[PDB]
Amino acid sequence: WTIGIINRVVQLLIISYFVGWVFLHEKAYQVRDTAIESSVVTKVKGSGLYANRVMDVSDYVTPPQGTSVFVIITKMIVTENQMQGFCPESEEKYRCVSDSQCGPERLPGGGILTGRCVNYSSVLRTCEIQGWCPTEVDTVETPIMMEAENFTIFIKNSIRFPLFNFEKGNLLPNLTARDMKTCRFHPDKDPFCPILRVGDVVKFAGQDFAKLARTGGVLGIKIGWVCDLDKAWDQCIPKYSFTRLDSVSVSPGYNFRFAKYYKMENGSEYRTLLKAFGIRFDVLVYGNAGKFNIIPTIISSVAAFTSVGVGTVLCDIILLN
Amino acid sequence: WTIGIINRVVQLLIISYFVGWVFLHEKAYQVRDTAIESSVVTKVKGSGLYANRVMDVSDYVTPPQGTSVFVIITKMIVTENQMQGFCPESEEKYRCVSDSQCGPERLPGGGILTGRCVNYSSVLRTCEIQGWCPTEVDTVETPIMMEAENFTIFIKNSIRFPLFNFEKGNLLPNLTARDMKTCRFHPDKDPFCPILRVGDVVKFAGQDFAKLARTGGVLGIKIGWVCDLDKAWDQCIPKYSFTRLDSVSVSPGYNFRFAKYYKMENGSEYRTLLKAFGIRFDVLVYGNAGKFNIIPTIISSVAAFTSVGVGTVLCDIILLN
Amino acid sequence: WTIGIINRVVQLLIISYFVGWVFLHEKAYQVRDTAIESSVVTKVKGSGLYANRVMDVSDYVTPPQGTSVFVIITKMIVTENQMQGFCPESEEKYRCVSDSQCGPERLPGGGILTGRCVNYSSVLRTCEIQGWCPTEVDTVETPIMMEAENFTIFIKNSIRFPLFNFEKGNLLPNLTARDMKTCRFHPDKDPFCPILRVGDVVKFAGQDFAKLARTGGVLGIKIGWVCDLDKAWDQCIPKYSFTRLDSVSVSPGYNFRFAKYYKMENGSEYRTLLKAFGIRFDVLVYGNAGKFNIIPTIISSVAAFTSVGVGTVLCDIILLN
Ligand SMILES: *[C@@H]1O[C@H](CO)[C@@H](O)[C@H](O)[C@H]1NC(C)=O
Ligand SMILES: *[C@@H]1O[C@H](CO)[C@@H](O)[C@H](O)[C@H]1NC(C)=O
Ligand SMILES: *[C@@H]1O[C@H](CO)[C@@H](O)[C@H](O)[C@H]1NC(C)=O
Ligand SMILES: *[C@@H]1O[C@H](CO)[C@@H](O)[C@H](O)[C@H]1NC(C)=O
Ligand SMILES: *[C@@H]1O[C@H](CO)[C@@H](O)[C@H](O)[C@H]1NC(C)=O
Ligand SMILES: *[C@@H]1O[C@H](CO)[C@@H](O)[C@H](O)[C@H]1NC(C)=O
Ligand SMILES: *[C@@H]1O[C@H](CO)[C@@H](O)[C@H](O)[C@H]1NC(C)=O
Ligand SMILES: *[C@@H]1O[C@H](CO)[C@@H](O)[C@H](O)[C@H]1NC(C)=O
Ligand SMILES: *[C@@H]1O[C@H](CO)[C@@H](O)[C@H](O)[C@H]1NC(C)=O
Ligand SMILES: [Mg+2]
Ligand SMILES: [Mg+2]
Ligand SMILES: [Mg+2]
Ligand code: NA
Repeated sequence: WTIGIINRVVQLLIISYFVGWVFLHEKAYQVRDTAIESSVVTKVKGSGLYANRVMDVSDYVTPPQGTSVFVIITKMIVTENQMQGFCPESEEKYRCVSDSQCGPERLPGGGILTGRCVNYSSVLRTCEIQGWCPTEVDTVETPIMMEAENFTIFIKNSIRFPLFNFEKGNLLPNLTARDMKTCRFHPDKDPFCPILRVGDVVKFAGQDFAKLARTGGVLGIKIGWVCDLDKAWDQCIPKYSFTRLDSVSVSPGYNFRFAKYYKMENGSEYRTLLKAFGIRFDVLVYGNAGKFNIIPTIISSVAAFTSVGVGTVLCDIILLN
Repeated sequence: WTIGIINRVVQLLIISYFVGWVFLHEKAYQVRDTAIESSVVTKVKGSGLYANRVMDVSDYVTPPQGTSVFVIITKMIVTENQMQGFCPESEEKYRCVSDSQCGPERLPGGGILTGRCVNYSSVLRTCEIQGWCPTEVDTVETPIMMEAENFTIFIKNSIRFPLFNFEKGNLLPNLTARDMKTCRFHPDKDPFCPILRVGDVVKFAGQDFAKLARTGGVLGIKIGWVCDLDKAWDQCIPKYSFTRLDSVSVSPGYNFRFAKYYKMENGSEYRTLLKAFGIRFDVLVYGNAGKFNIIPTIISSVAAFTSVGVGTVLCDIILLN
Repeated sequence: WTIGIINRVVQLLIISYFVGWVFLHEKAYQVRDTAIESSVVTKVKGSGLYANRVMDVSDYVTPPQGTSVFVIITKMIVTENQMQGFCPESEEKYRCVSDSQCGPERLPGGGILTGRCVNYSSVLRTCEIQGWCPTEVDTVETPIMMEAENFTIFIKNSIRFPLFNFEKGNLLPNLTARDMKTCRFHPDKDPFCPILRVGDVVKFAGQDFAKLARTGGVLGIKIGWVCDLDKAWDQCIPKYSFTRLDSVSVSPGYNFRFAKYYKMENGSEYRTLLKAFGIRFDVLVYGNAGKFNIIPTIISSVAAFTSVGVGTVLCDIILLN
């Protein structure tokens, strides 16, 4: 009967179209390179006021070289002119009543205890320690540098998909509405401008610059290079997204200590101890490109051939019911 | 004959079970994301004694920002109050008998030779050089900071599988036996506590803190995120492993030089030159997640269908022999 | 007819050979790990002359720890003995005629403007600013450190393919023609020596050390670990390639600012502001290993079986035409 091949032809038309669109949708004919090879060069610009001092890029950006992880210091605590010696720790956790509870068995991971119980102040009595004196008082409140909200982060990114040796940069003058020197990234108006406003990044990440600058934090500028290397070079394009990575028992925020080391004409040494709070920026470059390949195209082919060949049989069985 | 289909049915039962368990074992129905996207924030805590000085996190940890690669300095060599000028190098490799073997052709990659053969000491005669004087004597023996064994490394890690957009952190309060503030990672008792004892990491890596602190070294804290994103969020879990990466013609260990730069009231410049030996820690985050996908499930399906269809034929041929 | 099976046997011989060589060529029987896990330790050696000063590794290499991204400073601009205060900016872009165009609305991202229009010099009138005074004059010409061309970069690299747990290092004494201590990487004579001459790297990247040292730049030392883990351990070998990553509206080159902070006996603070130009080196380790697997071998098998089975039918149809 001729209707049998019009039923079979329809079987193949319909079934083969479902299978066809699915495999064509997932790019099953493409080999994929998910090991992007990226280089990130960052540049911060701006000047702020902290206390009655002005902070420039040499003062608040650390490290200075422009790596993929850098910190913009927004608030700090200074303990000036420390010197090696003996003094009573100011932390309440070091409370003592007598030298019998200032032995090495107490607070093993903390500072070096001399073994004497001394009077830090008239209201507290703490174990004495050997180290930089006086000790740090990290329980005071200090201001934050508000001008940092208007600083700009410039991200030059040069990536390469090695499986295909397809290397490209994220400086694209034609994709940007305004000139490179004056543009400013906006997810909608200018999504390819490499210059980001610090406050903007804080908003795209859903964060309040006040609380964030107060407690410090870790934000991620995510650069995604999802590319179809079957298409034009023009089509491999970076997409920027933003997220807070520290999120959240542990106290949120981000801070670290470093000192400025000075030496007296006498030769004695003394430092300024600095506890820094800021916003660490991690440039996270993901990417995966897909190029047509004979092997995945043959495997996907064989897969779709056999699957339709069985679907037509099963559909014949379902119809005859 | 009915036995022919009981032989064929057994063929399909047995053969299909082998193929089935194999493919089900390798998760052949799963697409895999092997391009994890991780952020690492580290925090070191502790205080040590070196010579008659106390070292805190601002003194022995470098860099300070808490990156994925940091160094805990255990032994150092100081050459204090250097100043630009001329002086005889102390390295024996620079031995000379006359100014005729102190020309630019000699030791091309070394320091800047003035061209004079001078008497460093009464027992050695070396080429004179222009640079920081006096020169460094890196052949002496110095102590090591033993308290560093009791320092703790706290690793906060926030990763994301971008192919699935599955982001998670390694701070898991319910997986830890004791509180976050006081726990301490143990591969068996508390394998999810993010706080590591430096000495412990040295042991998990099979290293002696004495020799390691003496020569310096490079250890790896490996965080592995092997996950089945078909299962619950609760099941994606990090696993910590440890290894020594410098291992091993070349002299083992790890050291680097940096200076503390001071300026005299006169305006002249002088530095303290420091050769630092310590333990560099590299946090190496690997991860790959697997999620069910239609394409790999169809390809694996077609693969198992055809393979059993041939195995039953071959087994029929083997039986009739 | 017997010729029908000699035509079919030839069909299978020919068709099966094409398919066979193709699949065998692409290692379709291999699972692939493209998430290499690498550790990089670098060491720079050399001494240069800048002005009438000598720069050693502690002076021009930053950071000092030997990370995968480091900088060799070739030219710098010093602005010595700055101090907080008020002074007229030297940038022409800050030209003013009256204090009415020195308000906060002008150059929002720049320095902190006091609101006064002052005379920087007799030929220029600029807005006054609060900050480090005097201001920087980054339009002068300064020398470059030429000895940096003869510096050597030593790269120790320790990688691991985690899917197979195959870890190896790039220190291979038998693959190098000369001893480790004295060899020098050459793409042809000694392509496994880990010691690179800075000038050499500049040439492999197609760059002129003069212009590059003048403007600074970003070069990549690419380490590739393409390996067949079916073969001997001896066969997994690193291959070094080189490229300039900054390439290229934006001014090329690479520079960053950092200060040396001094304090007077009076207690007042003053710094030396340094704009550094150099060559940043990014060690980029790519790698992917292939090991035989049952699943990819079965899938590729099924793929080739079905494809030949159809090719013989299509070829029969083409012949009978
Ligand atoms: C580490 O701390 C314990 C106390 O918890 C102490 O007994 C031990 O001596 C310390 N280790 C070193 C090397 O000082
Ligand atoms: C950049 O603009 C020019 C025209 O000004 C255009 O020809 C060029 O193709 C653009 N860049 C790309 C990748 O197309
Ligand atoms: C050096 O002088 C200062 C006072 O200027 C003094 O406090 C310090 O103890 C002296 N150093 C020594 C080792 O005496
Ligand atoms: C590099 O060293 C060689 C000696 O090995 C010397 O002749 C040459 O001038 C040096 N290059 C520079 C740029 O100084
Ligand atoms: C953490 O503990 C709470 C109960 O205290 C539990 O409900 C929660 O599910 C735990 N975390 C996870 C991922 O289950
Ligand atoms: C500055 O003074 C010191 C002694 O305090 C002296 O050694 C040095 O040479 C002087 N600098 C100059 C340029 O004379
Ligand atoms: C940012 O700059 C604008 C001028 O462009 C200014 O009005 C605004 O106050 C600045 N923001 C902060 C937080 O100072
Ligand atoms: C290094 O050289 C020795 C012989 O001196 C040789 O036996 C060894 O196999 C070489 N290394 C490798 C990976 O073969
Ligand atoms: C400290 O002394 C210097 C001169 O040596 C002077 O210029 C400076 O203004 C003084 N500091 C203060 C707060 O007066
Ligand atoms: Mg404290
Ligand atoms: Mg020496
Ligand atoms: Mg300027
Ligand atoms: Na298949």
